[PDB]
Parts: sequence; structure tokens; C-alpha cells
Amino acid sequence: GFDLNDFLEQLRQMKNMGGXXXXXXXXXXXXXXXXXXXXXXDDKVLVRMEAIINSMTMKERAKPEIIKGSRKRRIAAGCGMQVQDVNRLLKQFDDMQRMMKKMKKGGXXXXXXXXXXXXXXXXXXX
Amino acid sequence: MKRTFQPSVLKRNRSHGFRARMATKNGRQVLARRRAKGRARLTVSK
Amino acid sequence: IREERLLKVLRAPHVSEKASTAMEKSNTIVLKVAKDATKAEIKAAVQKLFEVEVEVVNTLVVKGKVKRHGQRIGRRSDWKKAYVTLKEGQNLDFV
Amino acid sequence: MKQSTLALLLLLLLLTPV
Amino acid sequence: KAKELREKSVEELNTELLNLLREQFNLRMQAASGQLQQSHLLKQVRRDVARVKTLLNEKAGA
RNA sequence: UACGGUGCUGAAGCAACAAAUGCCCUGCUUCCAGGAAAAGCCUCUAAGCAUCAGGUAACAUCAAAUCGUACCCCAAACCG
RNA sequence: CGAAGGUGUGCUGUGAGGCAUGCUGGAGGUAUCAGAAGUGCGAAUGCUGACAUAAGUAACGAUAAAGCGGGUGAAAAGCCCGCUCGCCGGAAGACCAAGGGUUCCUGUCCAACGUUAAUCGGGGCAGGGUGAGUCGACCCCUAAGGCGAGGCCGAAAGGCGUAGUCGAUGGGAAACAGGUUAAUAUUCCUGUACUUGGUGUUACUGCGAAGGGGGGACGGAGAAGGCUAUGUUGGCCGGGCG
RNA sequence: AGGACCGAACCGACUAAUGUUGAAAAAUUAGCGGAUGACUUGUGGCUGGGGGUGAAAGGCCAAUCAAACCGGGAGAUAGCU
RNA sequence: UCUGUUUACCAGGUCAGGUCCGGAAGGAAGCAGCCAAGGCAGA
Ligand SMILES: [Mg+2]
Ligand SMILES: [Mg+2]
Ligand SMILES: [Mg+2]
Ligand SMILES: [Mg+2]
Ligand SMILES: [Mg+2]
Ligand SMILES: [Mg+2]
Ligand SMILES: [Mg+2]
Ligand SMILES: [Mg+2]
Ligand SMILES: [Mg+2]
Ligand SMILES: [Mg+2]
Ligand SMILES: [Mg+2]
Ligand SMILES: [Mg+2]
Ligand SMILES: [Mg+2]
Ligand SMILES: [Mg+2]
Ligand SMILES: [Mg+2]
Ligand SMILES: [Mg+2]
Ligand SMILES: [Mg+2]
Ligand SMILES: [Mg+2]
Ligand SMILES: [Mg+2]
Ligand SMILES: [Mg+2]
Ligand SMILES: [Mg+2]
Ligand SMILES: [Mg+2]
Ligand SMILES: [Mg+2]
Ligand SMILES: [Mg+2]
Ligand SMILES: [Mg+2]
Ligand SMILES: [Mg+2]
Ligand SMILES: [Mg+2]
Ligand SMILES: [Mg+2]
Ligand SMILES: [Mg+2]
Ligand SMILES: [Mg+2]
Ligand SMILES: [Mg+2]
Ligand SMILES: [Mg+2]
Ligand SMILES: [Mg+2]
Ligand SMILES: [Mg+2]
Ligand SMILES: [Mg+2]
Ligand SMILES: [Mg+2]
Ligand SMILES: [Mg+2]
Ligand SMILES: [Mg+2]
Ligand SMILES: [Mg+2]
Ligand SMILES: [Mg+2]
Ligand SMILES: [Mg+2]
Ligand SMILES: [Mg+2]
Ligand SMILES: [Mg+2]
Ligand SMILES: [Mg+2]
Ligand SMILES: [Mg+2]
Ligand SMILES: [Mg+2]
Ligand SMILES: [Mg+2]
Ligand SMILES: [Mg+2]
Ligand SMILES: [Mg+2]
Ligand SMILES: [Mg+2]
Ligand SMILES: [Mg+2]
Ligand SMILES: [Mg+2]
Ligand SMILES: [Mg+2]
Ligand SMILES: [Mg+2]
Ligand SMILES: [Mg+2]
Ligand SMILES: [Mg+2]
Ligand SMILES: [Mg+2]
Ligand SMILES: [Mg+2]
Ligand SMILES: [Mg+2]
Ligand SMILES: [Mg+2]
Ligand SMILES: [Mg+2]
Ligand SMILES: [Mg+2]
Ligand SMILES: [Mg+2]
Ligand SMILES: [Mg+2]
Ligand SMILES: [Mg+2]
Ligand SMILES: [Mg+2]
Ligand SMILES: [Mg+2]
Ligand SMILES: [Mg+2]
Ligand SMILES: [Mg+2]
Repeated sequence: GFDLNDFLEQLRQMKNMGGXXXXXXXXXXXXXXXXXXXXXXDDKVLVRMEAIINSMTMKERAKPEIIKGSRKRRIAAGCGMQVQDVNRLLKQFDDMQRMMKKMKKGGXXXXXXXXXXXXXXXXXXX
Repeated sequence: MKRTFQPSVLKRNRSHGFRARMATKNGRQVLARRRAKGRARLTVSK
Repeated sequence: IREERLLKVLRAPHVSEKASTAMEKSNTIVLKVAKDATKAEIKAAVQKLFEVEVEVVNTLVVKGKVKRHGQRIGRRSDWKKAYVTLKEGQNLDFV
Repeated sequence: MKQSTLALLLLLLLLTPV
Repeated sequence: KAKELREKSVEELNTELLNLLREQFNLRMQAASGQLQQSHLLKQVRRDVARVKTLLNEKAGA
């Protein structure tokens, strides 16, 4: 299936090619609903991302749900960073694992057609 | 078994429907009492 | 028909997979239109405002749902959807 | 291609708005 | 506005009425697609229409 | 082939017999308890109108609105 | 520098009570003497609310029935997929009217709802879905019946009814076969039709009604003659030699 | 031919058992009566309480009937508890 | 004691990536991978 080794590969392949002005322009469908400026700083987020993924042992990378409080302490200590960044990175891998399972079960055109952008009420951003 | 209320819209309306109340003196008095008691819906319509 | 009326009938293009597929396959567009608008009005209106030639217009009426917001029970206002068929040599402008 | 662009788009993109 | 409009004839009034409507329609078409940023636009135009008609009317009555 | 489907092609496509409560039948035969109405429809004229108006045929043309249309209906959606 | 209340304790009166203080509480209380009461609760098969008891008992709604592998998943007797097995089959299948009103389809969610569990649902939230000249209503026409200009009748309101106008469960123009959607189709699409009007053209020509006539127009029972729907067999066609 | 016979749909409701805080405020199971008619069933309409309607049981009139239900007179009246 | 393989952080060494100090020179703590090493085995 999908692992943080496969996310390691997706990430050292994506930190090579990627930019935030070539990625926020290839879509004008979610550059109208979300602010055109909310992309990221790609170099920093993918260098932190590759740092945090590299700090992992091979059994924590191949199986991402065995990572708990002590392991996040240690991933924060080896890459010299915050337990909160490690947290929200295990959370983005959680969502993209969710989405590659939803591309796996349903066809590429049914999981690209039923994808939804939302407003809590129809007024802009509110 | 066969219970009392067997619904039919037509019957419902020709009986207690608004115009059927606008038929008679006592219809119009029921409507008065109803507005005076500040009823949400006077008759059954829709 | 008068123009001050035509401008007031077409609310907004309705989007969907159904709509899309009709556009591609059947050369049809889908519109949220004034609830009271009639096939004649709609025909004339799209023919004028969008400068295209219409073949025929089929209309239906969406019944609003009934939703709960913070326990109160509301009802979305109903509306009229219209599938408008364009003659085959007609290309689609969006202004 | 198809799964390369559907990966890459939804990845950089849905990394962004959530 | 509304003085500037009081100073135009019945003819030019209806002309600007029409143009105002075209503008409003076009607007709500854009906003329909989500291709419109400025919402305040709507409420300007719509109000403006009123101005116009209310002038036409007082030219018709007196 | 995303294993969901999509694409192209595609044989033979008959005879007998059986047979309804369905169709011929708003028929037919018979009985007494003797079996709705009004429009469209076909025709007659009156008032009228007469190379006008109007009627019939063929060809062309335009029109045919408005609402219902999902789903449940021997039921977990209806009356209990 | 801690009121009312709440809650312990101490002291005191013959009693209804009083006084003091520990904790709680976090802004109000009130001597004295008067005045006025919605002034004192254990009962009323009293009223409202809360919580016990029986009791972790009876029950989990037809005795048509399940079993296994795999999937997902925090967790699978119930979900999904597969192989078996069992039940309905003049219904427990298919299509409508009545009535309901979004229960339909797709994502998504598992607190409450589901007499259990729930990853499931007619449950929650979001989105999507209902395409007509020929289906039905609308409309043309009347039945029973309703309403009823005038009119007759009546202490008053009102009662009856004419001319009329409404009223279907009945009469009145016409579309079928195939293809398609995650969810509509005689409506979309492909093909082939048909109907009644408006306008014109032509040819021809007595046209006209709220009036006359015909038609629409009609029971029960029975008989059995002609067919079809439809099915079986053969033939044909493709496959199978298990 | 027939308020003829035998028997399903349909209509009923004779006997038994079950059930009786029911699966259900009148049912289920097993049998039983009529089943071309004084039959049954749909949609609509009419009959209003000192009244209706009754192949007549004081039956039925929205699970209410020897005088329906709803509001009013009304805090009826209660030598009774 | 050779070879087969096991043990995230919290025994050791190398410590990539990344991160701290510095303008720069360079250091530094150290996660992963590897080797000790500790589990369990072929001899
Ligand atoms: Mg009924
Ligand atoms: Mg069409
Ligand atoms: Mg329609
Ligand atoms: Mg509203
Ligand atoms: Mg094929
Ligand atoms: Mg028969
Ligand atoms: Mg039959
Ligand atoms: Mg339909
Ligand atoms: Mg349907
Ligand atoms: Mg039935
Ligand atoms: Mg059924
Ligand atoms: Mg069924
Ligand atoms: Mg005190
Ligand atoms: Mg006080
Ligand atoms: Mg106190
Ligand atoms: Mg204190
Ligand atoms: Mg105190
Ligand atoms: Mg305190
Ligand atoms: Mg005082
Ligand atoms: Mg006090
Ligand atoms: Mg006193
Ligand atoms: Mg008292
Ligand atoms: Mg006592
Ligand atoms: Mg008691
Ligand atoms: Mg309370
Ligand atoms: Mg107990
Ligand atoms: Mg016991
Ligand atoms: Mg026991
Ligand atoms: Mg019991
Ligand atoms: Mg038990
Ligand atoms: Mg059960
Ligand atoms: Mg299993
Ligand atoms: Mg659970
Ligand atoms: Mg299993
Ligand atoms: Mg089971
Ligand atoms: Mg199965
Ligand atoms: Mg069987
Ligand atoms: Mg309905
Ligand atoms: Mg709902
Ligand atoms: Mg469903
Ligand atoms: Mg439960
Ligand atoms: Mg679902
Ligand atoms: Mg639901
Ligand atoms: Mg018809
Ligand atoms: Mg009459
Ligand atoms: Mg009068
Ligand atoms: Mg009358
Ligand atoms: Mg009529
Ligand atoms: Mg009818
Ligand atoms: Mg008819
Ligand atoms: Mg369907
Ligand atoms: Mg006649
Ligand atoms: Mg007839
Ligand atoms: Mg006869
Ligand atoms: Mg045949
Ligand atoms: Mg062969
Ligand atoms: Mg007998
Ligand atoms: Mg019955
Ligand atoms: Mg029986
Ligand atoms: Mg019997
Ligand atoms: Mg018999
Ligand atoms: Mg009858
Ligand atoms: Mg009496
Ligand atoms: Mg009385
Ligand atoms: Mg009787
Ligand atoms: Mg009763
Ligand atoms: Mg009485
Ligand atoms: Mg009393
Ligand atoms: Mg009195």
C-alpha cells in the first residue's frame, strides 16, 4: 500500500521539482475559493519534511501508526525541531494516505470528480 | 385493523379548506376566533 | 417580447456532472432561471443575450430541500432549471 | 501523466488549504 | 448622484436604465461563476436602477 | 482496461402445434328487474352576408403554453 | 477585614426558636418598635419535577436458516465481495392510482435514532437528481350534488330555487422501437411517425346558431366461432464431448 | 333458467387453542359460512345531536352513544367523602 | 569463538539528511543507515 517510505520518495521527488508560483497557478478552481497566497514556502517545508522523514527508523517509516509520544520526542530531537511540526507532518501524511486510499478504491476520475471545496455559510470566507 | 383516518386531500380541502370556511357565517367566525388566538395556520392548505 | 424582461429571466448557469455531460454529448447548456419564466421567454432570452441559436428548451422545477440549522427547521426556496438545446453549429461563449 | 498529475496536484494543493 | 440624473431627459433616462440592467445582469453572471470579487458592485447597481425608475416615475406623474 | 467497464465486430433469426379470463365483442342469442347525461363530431337551415366573409383539397410555414414527472406503494416511506 | 443561602459544631429558652462560630459562598442583609399578610404542610387514589423499587429480572416483534473464505476497519455473527445453503414465486416479484414529501443517488460521519454490535441504514452533514405538441393534470362536456343574478320565503342571521355557473369516479385530438445516466426517460439521444390549430399560396366554391335532426348512448345472463398474447417441440445457429 | 349446487380471489366471522403489562386498544393458527347476488369494492355526494340512520341489536354516528364532540353559562349543585 | 539473522528514544563509535553558535573560519547535540553490542539460532 502507502507508507512514509513511499512518502519519503514522493517527498525527495517533490522537493526537486516543486515551487509554490508553478503549483498555485496550474489551478484557478481552488485559487478563487482559498486565498491565492496560502500555498507555502516550498523549500523550507520540504527541507523540514525530508529532515523529519529521514530522522525516522525504517520500521517507523514503513509503519507510521507506531509513532507515539516518545517517538515524536525523538524525531523532534534528531532533526532539531518542534514536536508540533512532527505532529502536523504525521497529520499531512495521514490526509494524503487517506487520499491515496481514496484514489486506490475509487477510480482516478470518480475521486477527482467528487472532491469538494466548502463554505460554513455561502457568504465569502464565513 | 381499518382505523378511522383514511387520508384524501380532496375531501380534506372541500371539508375544512379555507374557501369552505369562507362559505358560511360560522366559517367566517371560526376564522375570526383563529386570527384572534393568533394561530399559525388557520385552515389546512398545503 | 421586451428586452427589459429578457435581462431579468436568467439567474445563473447551473453546474454539475450531469450538466457538463449534456454540454459535451448533446450540445446543451443548463440554467437556473426565473421561477416564473416560460419556455418562450427563455428561448428568446438566450438567443439574444448570448447571441446563439436555440433549437428547443425543456424546463423542470427543483423542489427545495428541508434542512435543520441549529435545531430550527428551514426550507430552501424552490427554483426552475432549464436545459437549453443549441443548434449543432453553435459554439458556446461565456461572458 | 494521469496519476503523476493527479498525485502532484492534489498533493501540493490539498497540502495547502486544509 | 441623483441630481445628475434629474437633469437628463426621459429618453436618456431609459437609455441608462437599459445599460444599467445589462451591467447588473452581466455582473450577477460573473458572481454566478465565482469569477466576481467585488460584491459591493451588485448592491450599487441594483440601487442605482431604483434611482432611475423613481425619476422616470416622477416625470410621468408630473 | 482505473477490473468498475469502454471499444470494434456479431452467427441464425424459421416451421408446426397448443392456447387464454386478452382481442373481433358497445357484436350475437335470450331474459326482465327494461338498463346516465352533455360536449367534440356529421348534416339542416334562421338571423345575416354575398366577386367580401366562409367552406373543401394539396404544398409550404409557425405554434402546441402552464404545472406533475425523483422515490415508496401486498410497505421499515401510506392508515395503525 | 466576606452579606443572603448552603453545611457542621458549640451555647441558650417551657416551646414555636434564638445567639455564636469552622468550612462553603461571593453581594447583599437588617436591629428596635410599629403595620400588612399569597405567613408556617406529611397525608387530600393532591399537582409539577427528580430519583428509587421489583431487577440487571421479563423481553429484543412471526420456527423462511444459515455456513465458510477474502475485504475494509479501533474493533466484523449483522457491512461489502465470492462459493455454497434455505425461503417467496397469483408474491414475500414487476408497474401505477391514493397518501407521503426527498425517504432517491453519491461522498462523508457514528454522539443520539436502529430493541444488540455497526465500518451499515429509510439515522447526521454536504453535494447531486425529477427534461414531454402525443403520459397525467390543466382545458372542452355534463352525473349525483353544490353555489345561485333576479324571485318566492322567513323575529334577525337565514331557508328554498330559476337563469346560470361549478362539480369526475364517466365522454372529448394524436408515439412507438432501440440506445444511454452513479440516480430521469413513451420526456434526452438515434430512427421512423402522427394530431389539432394560426398564417399564406393555389384550386374550387353557399357560408352562417345559444335553434332542428343524427351520433356519441350505454343492462344482465349465456353461447361458441375466428385470432393473438403466450408457451412447448422440431428445424436452424453458436458452442459442448464433459 | 336459478337470491341452485361444489370450490379459490373476494366478503364474512361459527368452534378450539394461543395471546390477556399482546406481534395487535379485538389479532394469529387450525378448521368453518356465502361466493351471479337482498353480492362485493373504488372515487365522489347527501342525511347533524330534543337530530340523523337502523333487514331493529338501543345498533351506528372518528378506538367516545338510553341522546356525539368542542367552547361557553360555570368556581352549576353536592344534608356526601 | 566464525556464519545466519534480530534490538525505535532513553548502552557505544561513525554519524548522511536536517538543526543550534559564527559575517567567515569552522565547530556542536545528534535522529536514520552501517559496525560493535545485547536477543535467538547453524557449528
Ligand atoms: Mg382513502
Ligand atoms: Mg424536445
Ligand atoms: Mg415539464
Ligand atoms: Mg422560504
Ligand atoms: Mg458487444
Ligand atoms: Mg374475468
Ligand atoms: Mg380480468
Ligand atoms: Mg419519470
Ligand atoms: Mg419512476
Ligand atoms: Mg393491498
Ligand atoms: Mg410489493
Ligand atoms: Mg417490494
Ligand atoms: Mg455571618
Ligand atoms: Mg430577603
Ligand atoms: Mg449563613
Ligand atoms: Mg469563611
Ligand atoms: Mg455564612
Ligand atoms: Mg471564594
Ligand atoms: Mg424593615
Ligand atoms: Mg432574616
Ligand atoms: Mg408583626
Ligand atoms: Mg398558603
Ligand atoms: Mg395532618
Ligand atoms: Mg398508585
Ligand atoms: Mg427543570
Ligand atoms: Mg436494579
Ligand atoms: Mg425474579
Ligand atoms: Mg427467570
Ligand atoms: Mg411477554
Ligand atoms: Mg428470557
Ligand atoms: Mg427480529
Ligand atoms: Mg466472514
Ligand atoms: Mg463502537
Ligand atoms: Mg469476517
Ligand atoms: Mg443473522
Ligand atoms: Mg452474501
Ligand atoms: Mg419454495
Ligand atoms: Mg402524490
Ligand atoms: Mg432526511
Ligand atoms: Mg439508499
Ligand atoms: Mg446501537
Ligand atoms: Mg452511504
Ligand atoms: Mg440518509
Ligand atoms: Mg391523453
Ligand atoms: Mg344541476
Ligand atoms: Mg337574491
Ligand atoms: Mg340553493
Ligand atoms: Mg363546467
Ligand atoms: Mg378522470
Ligand atoms: Mg378521459
Ligand atoms: Mg430508478
Ligand atoms: Mg342533439
Ligand atoms: Mg359510458
Ligand atoms: Mg342487449
Ligand atoms: Mg401465434
Ligand atoms: Mg455442434
Ligand atoms: Mg348452501
Ligand atoms: Mg375489505
Ligand atoms: Mg381463518
Ligand atoms: Mg372459505
Ligand atoms: Mg360454496
Ligand atoms: Mg357498485
Ligand atoms: Mg333528549
Ligand atoms: Mg341541546
Ligand atoms: Mg344493516
Ligand atoms: Mg365508536
Ligand atoms: Mg343531545
Ligand atoms: Mg365543581
Ligand atoms: Mg349560574
